[PDB]
Amino acid sequence: AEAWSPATDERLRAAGIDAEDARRVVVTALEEDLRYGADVTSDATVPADAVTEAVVASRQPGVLAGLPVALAVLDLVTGGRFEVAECRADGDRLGPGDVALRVTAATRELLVAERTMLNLLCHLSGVATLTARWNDALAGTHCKVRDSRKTLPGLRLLEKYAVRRGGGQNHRLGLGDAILIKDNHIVAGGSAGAALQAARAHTPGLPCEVEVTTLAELDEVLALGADEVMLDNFTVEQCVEAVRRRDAARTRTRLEASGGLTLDVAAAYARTGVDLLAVGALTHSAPALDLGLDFAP
Amino acid sequence: AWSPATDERLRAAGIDAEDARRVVVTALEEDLRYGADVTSDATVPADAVTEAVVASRQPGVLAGLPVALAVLDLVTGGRFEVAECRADGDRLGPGDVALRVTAATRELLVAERTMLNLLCHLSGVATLTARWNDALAGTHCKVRDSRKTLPGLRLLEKYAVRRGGGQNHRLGLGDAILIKDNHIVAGGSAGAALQAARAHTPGLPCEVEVTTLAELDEVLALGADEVMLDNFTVEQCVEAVRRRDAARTRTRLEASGGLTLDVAAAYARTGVDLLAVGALTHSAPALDLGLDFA
Ligand SMILES: O=C(O)c1cccnc1
Ligand SMILES: O=C(O)c1cccnc1
Ligand SMILES: [Cl-]
Ligand SMILES: [Cl-]
Ligand SMILES: [Cl-]
Ligand SMILES: [Cl-]
Ligand SMILES: [Cl-]
Repeated sequence: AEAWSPATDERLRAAGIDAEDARRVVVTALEEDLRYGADVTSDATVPADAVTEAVVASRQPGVLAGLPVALAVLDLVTGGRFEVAECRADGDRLGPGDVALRVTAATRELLVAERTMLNLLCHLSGVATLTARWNDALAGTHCKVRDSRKTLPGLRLLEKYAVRRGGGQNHRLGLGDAILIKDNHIVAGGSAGAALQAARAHTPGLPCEVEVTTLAELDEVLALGADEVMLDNFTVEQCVEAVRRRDAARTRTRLEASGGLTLDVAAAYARTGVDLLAVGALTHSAPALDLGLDFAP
Repeated sequence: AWSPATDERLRAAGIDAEDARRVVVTALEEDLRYGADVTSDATVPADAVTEAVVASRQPGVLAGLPVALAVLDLVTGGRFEVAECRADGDRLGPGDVALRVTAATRELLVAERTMLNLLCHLSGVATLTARWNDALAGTHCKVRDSRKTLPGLRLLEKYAVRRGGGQNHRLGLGDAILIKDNHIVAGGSAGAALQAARAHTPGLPCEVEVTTLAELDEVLALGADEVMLDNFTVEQCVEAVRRRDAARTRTRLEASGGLTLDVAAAYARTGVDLLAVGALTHSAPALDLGLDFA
């Protein structure tokens, strides 16, 4: 059914969801489910007549994300013919049994939207839930957790959204909106400093970060007064040493740790005094949150 | 569009090329909508050319290699050359080289994150399916996936389930009948729903999903073609298998409902025929693979 109402767009923008990218994910998702034909089960067992109330509820505890996008799915499928009794907001915690949403619509259109709505909800909520677990291992300290570009193909802007709902911070969104000098770059550049100066000269407008793999390279970029340094696969002892040299430099470089991080060692790392943790697992190994859709009897 | 040799390698693997194009193109647009690769354009010579290796830091099953190459084909307009490759479904160990390519250095640095996000997710899915298959070894029980896939990735994820030694369930709402709890709520009774579905399209096999041992007996009485056990315990599966063997029918039993790997080997020894596991596709940890230069 084409595209959705302007009301849905205002709801998506109000949430900080890129509405154009959300349309592309939603329409793609429904095509995967409907390209083999109409819902053969529902059309045989459910009158084209019925309307039900339906409850989206969690079977386990975590953080909710994706509710405006799931309602966009339903808006598209029902052509706006639905009504909402109750909803939670993305960011809210849910225990088992809690109701994220209660809606009423045509029973057949609910059966068509269900799996698409829940796949989004369960994945985005899984990302927000894991992000919150990391952010909680960082209480007591001033450390913050960040995502990366290790997102799933097609879902980057929505996974970034879900990390924010979990209390995390986004890193850059693509290759052209920020400079991040990695190892392949420092190879061809000759040193880390040459690469840092090359990027600053070539694109002085952009934010800039350099990823280092040794304390020596860390010394180069500190001398050049790098705004931000990423410590690739440092042990907790090495981070303490990195933080000492940073504190003794003329420039206050923000330090981010990346590579070799797990939820347990997270508090040990945060304790060294690094400012940021960059965790790929937030968006590429986030277990889904178990949410389900039930019809009112 | 990519070279037609790439279309052929995809068809030879069992991958839908149209859908793989949409995934690859969409994934590239995500990384490139903000501008060219500023970092590489500042630090990497435009004429540079390099050999790169994809290798796994972890053991698992490889899947997605024909798609990763399609990404490289697109980004390079065909100007690359493969020296070595494993096949999807091969077991990798720490250090194993899945692929060795030569291409323009800047084109490898643009492609690599899209290539690896595909490779690591699909191999993650294939690796987890293989673990389920190991826990089911010594049984006639097989593992199946579901429609709990990540949006846009269904066909590629179903492919990686097959590469990991598992079976595909139906692909969408229209290719098979599956009578769920909400069809029963919206429709009185589980046996009534089964009979309605049989009436409507007699040649289509009806799988019906039950939540109690009572419901099980009622559809077993109607000679149910195939039955899905929703959230039965291991001990209720054993009872269900007994009631099925006692009933006169050759009804196939499939268990599903929160199945986790640590109880997988137990569930396989109740005598059910299939386990439908959503975790294969919605909770598969990514397999750690990297792209390293010469
Ligand atoms: O954008 C990236 O490449 C990135 C961000 C955080 C950590 N590692 C990589
Ligand atoms: O295709 C489905 O809807 C399905 C298949 C198995 C288990 N759960 C859902
Ligand atoms: Cl925000
Ligand atoms: Cl469903
Ligand atoms: Cl700077
Ligand atoms: Cl196959
Ligand atoms: Cl990268």
